[PDB]
Amino acid sequence: MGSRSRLLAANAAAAAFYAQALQSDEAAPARQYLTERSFDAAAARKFGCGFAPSGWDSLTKHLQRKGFEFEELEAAGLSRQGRHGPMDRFHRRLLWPIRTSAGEVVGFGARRLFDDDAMEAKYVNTPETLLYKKSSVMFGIDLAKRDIAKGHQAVVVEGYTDVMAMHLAGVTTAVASCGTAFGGEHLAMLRRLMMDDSFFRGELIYVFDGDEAGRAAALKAFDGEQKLAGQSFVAVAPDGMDPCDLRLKCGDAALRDLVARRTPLFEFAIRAAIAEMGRVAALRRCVPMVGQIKDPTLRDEYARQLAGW
Repeated sequence: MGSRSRLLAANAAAAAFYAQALQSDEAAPARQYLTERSFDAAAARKFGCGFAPSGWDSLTKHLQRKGFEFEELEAAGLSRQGRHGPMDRFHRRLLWPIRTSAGEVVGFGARRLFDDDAMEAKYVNTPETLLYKKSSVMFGIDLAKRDIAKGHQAVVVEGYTDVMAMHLAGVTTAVASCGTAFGGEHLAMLRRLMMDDSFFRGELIYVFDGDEAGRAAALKAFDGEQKLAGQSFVAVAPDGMDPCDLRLKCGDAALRDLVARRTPLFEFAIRAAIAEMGRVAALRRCVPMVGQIKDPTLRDEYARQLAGW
């Protein structure tokens, strides 16, 4: 009663309820969002997409009629106390269920659809619960679990739709940061999956959108390496575009090629720091970045091109 397995059962029931609600008449703008960026009904079914209806307590009453207590639904991050009693967390938004590697639903990502939504924020998430941990949660990990372990390769994208675009394109190793900064506990989980017996072989591919944030995300690499920046790589789409948009304009094959055309994470972060730039401030900014490389042989390789670049 209020146990881990019970909280999981509520989320699975909520995922079913929300998935069904996507076919309602009021969920047409949610279906529009998906079809407008080329995700068909079968794709929406694969990732478990749903719609949080306009009834303020419609999930809560639905789960309450199946025997779930309000105390359990608050613990699961599904319901919360309103003025008139128990009410839903999510309201009039396109939902993606966020699943563990096994495939157990632990929370939801909720995107804004209507201009009269009281919540101004573009994306909204499940709060910190027993099951949901912002720092370790990853969208797409259930579907990619097998192919990253077999292929020894993980592709990290930013958004929910970027993962969907990647998996439909054939890049089934794609996963997302999931409503927060990526680093620390996802790397541990991804490293752990790509490990052969005893030693680390695989590689990690970050795919940033064409933006100033591309470099401003890449500088985080040097802030704690965790011996994975040597095996980390960077791909960047034609300026302005993210993976979801790239698949719309240039098709599924263009995304597979994007992942193939990857630069090492150090090389990218350094050469980008040199590119957008003088020589006084340059050699000040770049020599700490190279010095923080813990491997001596790999440090010497990049240390050569500081004179060149």
